[PDB]
Amino acid sequence: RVLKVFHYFENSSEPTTWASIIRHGDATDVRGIIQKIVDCHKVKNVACYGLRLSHLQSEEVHWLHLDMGVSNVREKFELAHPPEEWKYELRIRYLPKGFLNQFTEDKPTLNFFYQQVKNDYMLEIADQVDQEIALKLGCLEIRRSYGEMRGNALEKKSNYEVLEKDVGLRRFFPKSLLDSVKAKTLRKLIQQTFRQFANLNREESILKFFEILSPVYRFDKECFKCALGSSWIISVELAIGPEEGISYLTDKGANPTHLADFNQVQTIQYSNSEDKDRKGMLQLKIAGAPEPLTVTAPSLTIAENMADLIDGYCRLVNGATQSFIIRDDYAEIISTRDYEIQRERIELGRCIGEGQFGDVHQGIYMSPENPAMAVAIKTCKNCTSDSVREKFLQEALTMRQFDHPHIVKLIGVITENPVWIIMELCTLGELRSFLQVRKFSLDLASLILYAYQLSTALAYLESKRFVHRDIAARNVLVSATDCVKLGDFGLSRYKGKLPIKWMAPESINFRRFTSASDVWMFGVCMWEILMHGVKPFQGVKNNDVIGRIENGERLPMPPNCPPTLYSLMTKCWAYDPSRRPRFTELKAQLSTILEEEKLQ
Amino acid sequence: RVLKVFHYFENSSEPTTWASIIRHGDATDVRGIIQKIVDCHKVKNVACYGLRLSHLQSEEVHWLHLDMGVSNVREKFELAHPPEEWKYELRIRYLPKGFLNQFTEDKPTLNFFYQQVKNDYMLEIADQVDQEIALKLGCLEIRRSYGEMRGNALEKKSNYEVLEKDVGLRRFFPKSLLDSVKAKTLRKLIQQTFRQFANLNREESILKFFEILSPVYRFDKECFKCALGSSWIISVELAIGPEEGISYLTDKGANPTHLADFNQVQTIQYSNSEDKDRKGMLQLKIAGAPEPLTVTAPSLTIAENMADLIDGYCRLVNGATQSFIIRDDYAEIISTRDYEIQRERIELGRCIGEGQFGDVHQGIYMSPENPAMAVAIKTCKNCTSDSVREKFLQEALTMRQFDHPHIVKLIGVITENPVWIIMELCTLGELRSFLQVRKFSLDLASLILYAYQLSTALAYLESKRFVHRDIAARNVLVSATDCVKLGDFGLSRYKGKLPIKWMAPESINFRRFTSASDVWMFGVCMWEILMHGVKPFQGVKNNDVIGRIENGERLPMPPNCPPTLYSLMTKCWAYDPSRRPRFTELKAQLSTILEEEKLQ
Repeated sequence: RVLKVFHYFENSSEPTTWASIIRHGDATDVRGIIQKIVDCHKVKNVACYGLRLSHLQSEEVHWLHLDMGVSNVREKFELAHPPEEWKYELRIRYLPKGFLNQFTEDKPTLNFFYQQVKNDYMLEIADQVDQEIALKLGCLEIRRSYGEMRGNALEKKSNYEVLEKDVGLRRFFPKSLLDSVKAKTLRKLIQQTFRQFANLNREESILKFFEILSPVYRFDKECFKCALGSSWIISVELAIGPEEGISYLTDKGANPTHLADFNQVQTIQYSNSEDKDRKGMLQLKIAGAPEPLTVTAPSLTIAENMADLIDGYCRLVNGATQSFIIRDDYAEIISTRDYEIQRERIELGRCIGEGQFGDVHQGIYMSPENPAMAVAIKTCKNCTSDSVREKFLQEALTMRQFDHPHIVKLIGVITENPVWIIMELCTLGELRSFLQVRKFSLDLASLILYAYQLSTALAYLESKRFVHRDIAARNVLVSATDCVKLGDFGLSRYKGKLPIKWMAPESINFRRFTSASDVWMFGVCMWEILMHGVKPFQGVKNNDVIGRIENGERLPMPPNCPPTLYSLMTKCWAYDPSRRPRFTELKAQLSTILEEEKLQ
Repeated sequence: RVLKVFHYFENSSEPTTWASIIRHGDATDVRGIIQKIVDCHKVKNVACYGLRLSHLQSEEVHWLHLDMGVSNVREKFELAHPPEEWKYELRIRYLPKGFLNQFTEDKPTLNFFYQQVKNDYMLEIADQVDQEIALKLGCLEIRRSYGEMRGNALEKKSNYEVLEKDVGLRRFFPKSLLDSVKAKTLRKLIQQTFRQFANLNREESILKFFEILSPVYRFDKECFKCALGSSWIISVELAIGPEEGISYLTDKGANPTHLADFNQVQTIQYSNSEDKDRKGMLQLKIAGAPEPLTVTAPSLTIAENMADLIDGYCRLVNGATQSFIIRDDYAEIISTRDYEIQRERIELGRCIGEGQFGDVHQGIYMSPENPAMAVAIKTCKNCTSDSVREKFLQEALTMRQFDHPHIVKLIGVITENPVWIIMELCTLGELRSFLQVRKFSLDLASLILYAYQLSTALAYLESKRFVHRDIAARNVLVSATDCVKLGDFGLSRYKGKLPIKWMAPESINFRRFTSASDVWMFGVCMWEILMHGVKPFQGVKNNDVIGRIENGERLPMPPNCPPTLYSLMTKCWAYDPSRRPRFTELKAQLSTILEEEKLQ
């Protein structure tokens, strides 16, 4: 049985992309796997790093016990949700007393905990923190990453051009700050802050990083809510760490009133709550008392997590090896999820048209699972107005939640100015001019398949209920001679002109837009595609269009059109907009039509 | 157990890319699987199509018996070679008497056998055939593909522009012809030949296609060699088909002297030869004789194939269902190989430099396994000289036979003028200017890894023994900040100047080129990369270079160089070219060096 886990050993992959695959037997346990993981890099620690499981799209996690079976976990939890909704995480949870000291004598673990909790910082508090503290941490971090760099290194206009045009600091500084300061102001901030820590080293700036995290966050511990009392039971926030032993707060900045110490601990055991409330009990034994301390947490999950907490501090600061929780195996290093998008992995190509929001370009992206994917990049001329920004976001988030082949697929975004788009390229481009140039060359079966694929697509829209209102051949976009993907999906309000010849009477008259007008504009779409690209009513006004529809006048058949094909088109020409049939009907009909076409 | 087979039912995929996956149980047999395959498209035939297995990189095939287990085959043959060296092939082998008639009443099978043996034609005989016959078949084929197209359709300069700039006819006409005729001459050939069959249909031009294959190839049968005689044994070429029954030739164009007919057949059985010769025996029974006809083939393989031959004609033209070879299963439609490269799937991008053979461009390719891969495209200014053409081929075929990640990988070629290249893109480009611009920004660990990857690469060269002679930083080429792939691999002879400062003394003096100079130029490569791109001996002649080496003068260390790093560089600076150590030594050393670097 093989396994994938993200680790926090350094490589050239991204600072949050330190991954490996470990192959282990059923007998292998979380404690056993960590042995391999650490022996990959010669760490001085035997019973320190724990293992955390985690849901990708949620803040729920599960620290896990040692002797458990890997496959037993993978069962017990993947049976709940897919592996795209589970994630192992190798991590510290434990720290000896002067951990700065005990693992300043352990440099790999020094950098390990460093990168780890620095990450957690950038996750939770970077966008919150003071400007000044951010600059402190950031220039100490320059000193970290650049171990042999000069102290006058960043004194140059050239270097500034580097750091802005090449590096960029979404890795390092927060969105909150960087979208709050002038370019030149930010420069001189970084200057003055780079002056002072000009010549430290790793270990030095590392312990300074911890000193600066101290006032703003007590990473020595975690913070859990609970309510204690055998008999009258009393909410507290039992935040436990090596810095105190066992204590609790009655105010924010209080020194928590002390109870006991890890060295005083003797035993652990937990079970479900006394009742059907979704909670669990956790009895303990502390050194030399007749006296059980019993915490109760909002979940048996957290009951087990605090069981692991205490047992692992026992492993940590005592020589304890067995679990205090009274309830040839050998691993060798070998759909719907969160997407992270940076800027560095991008080609800045040539102009590929002139669009609605603005000009558009193509380029590349790189990633570990699949890389070097050249794409279209939908963009805008001006990003000054937040309304256009929001619609520019809205098309993206709209097309996000779909899951389909012949839907055109965004991959994600870079949400700083100039915000860009990752549209997997509509290669041959505008189906209109495409088929205009390819008039005397193409095959009606392929036209039937164009209609078929678009049928299945807009059918899936109705199955998940979105309305486009502006479907057009110029909005149809192409991948190949055997693939045309639905494109655009944008909102624009509110005057003239409008694609009247495409539109339905209800819309043309009083802005009514439903599945009826949807089927009608799909009808004109199928039509014009099947026309070899001939538009409706050449040289005619958009004014008489409504008059001639309400006169019942309809578009003539194409030359050499198939019977069933135009039959379905006329089914879609029900003057009663309500009566025009459904997209599932379009699917089944056009399906059987192409069946008989292939039958010839 | 699932399964993949290429079928010959039509789709929008390429004419030779008609593939499907079938999922079947162990109980499923080749005869049983074909039921699903045909019921996908409503064919009128129950016991007609056979199954052929085939090696990709060889002309060996294996027609297979009905009641055999699919997985039994997949075992019995994949245990011999990988699935990249095996291939199922659903095919006709059988034809009733006036098969043109019996399957002109079966239009799906009409087009099936049509496309099948037309393919085989384009495989074997298209490059051989007469000009005129080729044009005949090709314009009948225009009529085939274009079923509703006009008869005056290709009368236009415009259409000619279409067929040359968009379609192209490697699908349809041979290399031999198309690289034998002027563009305009070929045009008018196609014109005059398109005039005459201007208005047939499928079925008509189909049977004409068969009429034109008749004089040039007897597709009614296959042709096997054997030697017959119970007692004195006599080489013949027993080519059997429904057109004759059983016969044989004594000359090329002879009417083969007849022996027996399929209706006369009674039984089959085969076994190995009488002796250790790699052959097999095949006894038969024919209607109303005391008399065994015993063929002997060069292989038991072909013994079984002719057993299947006869038993399948029995199934064909008789109502026989059981095998005459006397020796809930249900399938549902769901490294190192031959590469086919066309032109249509290509982007024609912008200029991306100015190279040795000629200018160079980037672009895209599309394929079923992986598509839309944007790449570099190495090209040439002039393809007039066949020597430059051969070297342009030689670099390609050179880099073909490797198998490695950090070797730069061609994907293949289009071997008509202008012949092009598919280099998976060296993205960030020239490592020289790259690192020149990124001087004050980069990390020595990444430089160590540059050296490491190049070490492993040229080490693999030595493991498979190729010599480059011209390794340079300008020849080093980049993918990323964590990937640099070996590039170029070209031959150019034979005056000045030369990269003398890179080269070794033996070469500079008398054109000696071995692993010694290899290690030296790798040394200068590592050096200059580690220099932050500083070249050797600025403003110095290439003349005094040899004098100063033979004076023992060496390059100074870099500023802030690591000890072990320059130590290994000086190991490579052994003035005795023989004594400069090996690339496996470079691997192990630089490995442990980066180990200790990550250790810090």
